Amino acid sequence: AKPFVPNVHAAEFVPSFLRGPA
Amino acid sequence: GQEPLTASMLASAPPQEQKQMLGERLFPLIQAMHPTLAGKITGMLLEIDNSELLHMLESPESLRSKVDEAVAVLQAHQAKEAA
Repeated sequence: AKPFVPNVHAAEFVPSFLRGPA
Repeated sequence: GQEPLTASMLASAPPQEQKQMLGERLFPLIQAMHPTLAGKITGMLLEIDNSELLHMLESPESLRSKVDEAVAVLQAHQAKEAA
């Protein structure tokens, strides 16, 4: 019954780069 | 190709870089199963705890378990049709 129940809303692990929508 | 990871190597680097390391190696690992959001799942997974992850590396019986668990947690809330 999901003994860990992760957070799908979580965020990637990689470093946030490249600003803007593109 | 590159070599695997080990507690000895994870110690050399700081606790702030360790996360990036585990995730970096996990990127390609899960990329063979769920490349669509390998990084996404890798973020929360590797965020769980370096203590457990360290053992998960050599634990192919638990790894797939956590992976599937997360992938399922997605459909639960909502599932999109993104290539």
